[PDB]
Amino acid sequence: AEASVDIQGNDQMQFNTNAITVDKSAKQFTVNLSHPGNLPKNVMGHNWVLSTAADMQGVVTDGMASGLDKDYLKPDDSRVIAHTKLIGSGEKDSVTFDVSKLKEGEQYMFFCTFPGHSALMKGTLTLK
Amino acid sequence: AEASVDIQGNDQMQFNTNAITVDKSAKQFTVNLSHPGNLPKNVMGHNWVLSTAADMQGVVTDGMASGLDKDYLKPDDSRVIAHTKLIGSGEKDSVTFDVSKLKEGEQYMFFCTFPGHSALMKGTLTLK
Amino acid sequence: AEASVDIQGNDQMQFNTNAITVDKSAKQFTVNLSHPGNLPKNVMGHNWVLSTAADMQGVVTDGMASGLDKDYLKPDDSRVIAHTKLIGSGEKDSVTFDVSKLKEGEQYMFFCTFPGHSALMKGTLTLK
Amino acid sequence: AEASVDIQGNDQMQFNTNAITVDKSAKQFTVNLSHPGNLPKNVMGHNWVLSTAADMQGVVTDGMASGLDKDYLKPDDSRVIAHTKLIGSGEKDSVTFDVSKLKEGEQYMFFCTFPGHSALMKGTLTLK
Ligand SMILES: [Cu+2]
Ligand SMILES: [Cu+2]
Ligand SMILES: [Cu+2]
Ligand SMILES: [Cu+2]
Repeated sequence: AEASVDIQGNDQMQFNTNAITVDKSAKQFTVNLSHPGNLPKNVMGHNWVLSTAADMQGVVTDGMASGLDKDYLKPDDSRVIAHTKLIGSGEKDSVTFDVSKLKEGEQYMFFCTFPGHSALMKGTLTLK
Repeated sequence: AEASVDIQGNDQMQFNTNAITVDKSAKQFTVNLSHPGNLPKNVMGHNWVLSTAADMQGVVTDGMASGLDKDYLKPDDSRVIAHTKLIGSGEKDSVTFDVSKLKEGEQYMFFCTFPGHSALMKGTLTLK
Repeated sequence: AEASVDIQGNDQMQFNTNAITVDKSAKQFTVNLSHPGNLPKNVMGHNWVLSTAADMQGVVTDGMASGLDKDYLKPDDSRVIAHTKLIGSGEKDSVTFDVSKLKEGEQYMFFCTFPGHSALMKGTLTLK
Repeated sequence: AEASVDIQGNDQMQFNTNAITVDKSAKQFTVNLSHPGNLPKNVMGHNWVLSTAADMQGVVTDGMASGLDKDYLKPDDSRVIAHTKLIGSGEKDSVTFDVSKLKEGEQYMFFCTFPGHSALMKGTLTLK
């Protein structure tokens, strides 16, 4: 809805989009994430994490180390621009963020930090 | 909102959905396929092919063996319940099939037959 | 090695190999599975499963529906030609099966049935 | 990579190896990429491209917007430490890099930039 988008993480380990362009005019941007399917959080949990394309591997990696308990994300990870919780099947979480925290000319990526998921579960937040 | 789905196949080789539910009640079923992106058909084509889950492997094998001149589908392959055209980026196609050609208690699956694709571009279809 | 093969399923969802060649003169064939890395089975579980290339999807679809508790393998699944248990990191398992269960010019796929992994974890098995 | 390392990208979109060990003593490294299979560059093209785990994504995203006519590689990408060209089956390319261009305690990776192959096709490389 102009300054929001709905993302679904599934039992097949996929997002439903790999591109999001956030609009200039928008003051804050929300991400509504849902997890259709039947698998719990501990085998197939998906979060939505945003960062510059250069900080991605560092966040996935520190996330990988942090554990299920840390939502598979390093607490107060300064490279994490915005993010939801790690939810299992049928659950939902949303994150709304300040747009002036993004700048034009920079490539961002969203990705899930559950182990190995970023493999297939990521996009460019097409602002790049 | 009921007996037709809109799906899309992208440039990162993913369908926007990996699972279609067909309410038995609907009598004809329609699928509108669009190719978001910029990659031409010879590079990243997307079709939407439906067979039983048992015939999928073979549709694919033979689909490959049929080159682009045949849209990566074997001519009048009896295994194909329905299918669209292989569409390059920025185009679309639609296909309507009779839902009576589906029997409860059987795994159906949609996949793209463009070489290499079936691995990510696929999902279930089920009468419900 | 002699009519037995060494393979891994690591933490990045990968097999080292994507093709096993079996000899018509090997009476039985043994596949030794080890999972290097630090992830526990619930997150990065790996089994090595064998079936024909046509039964792969149903074998995968059904095994996912089986649950961790059943190792993501539909028990008594007559479509499986051989399999290990699903192991976490630093665990091991091996399977030895009679080579007469294979027929010349039939195609064998080996894959992992852990939710999400088979698109990444699969390869070819062929009788020489 | 390695005195030389011989790698294969096939039509199943796979590299016959997910890990390189470049001997700190060997002064220039060679990687020989070949392509078993019968698929053309336009459909199943392969390049081996090396960078840091860190830059992996921006090169990937930037390689994709460059086209195969460019071999899906952004020219003068300072980040690519070395790369082959994109090749079709029945081809072999090679590349030799200066090994002082890598350091110890720096995460490196290889991947092919053909659209949607980076998720499958990738492995770490590490100075021994
Ligand atoms: Cu996930
Ligand atoms: Cu396709
Ligand atoms: Cu696995
Ligand atoms: Cu490739």
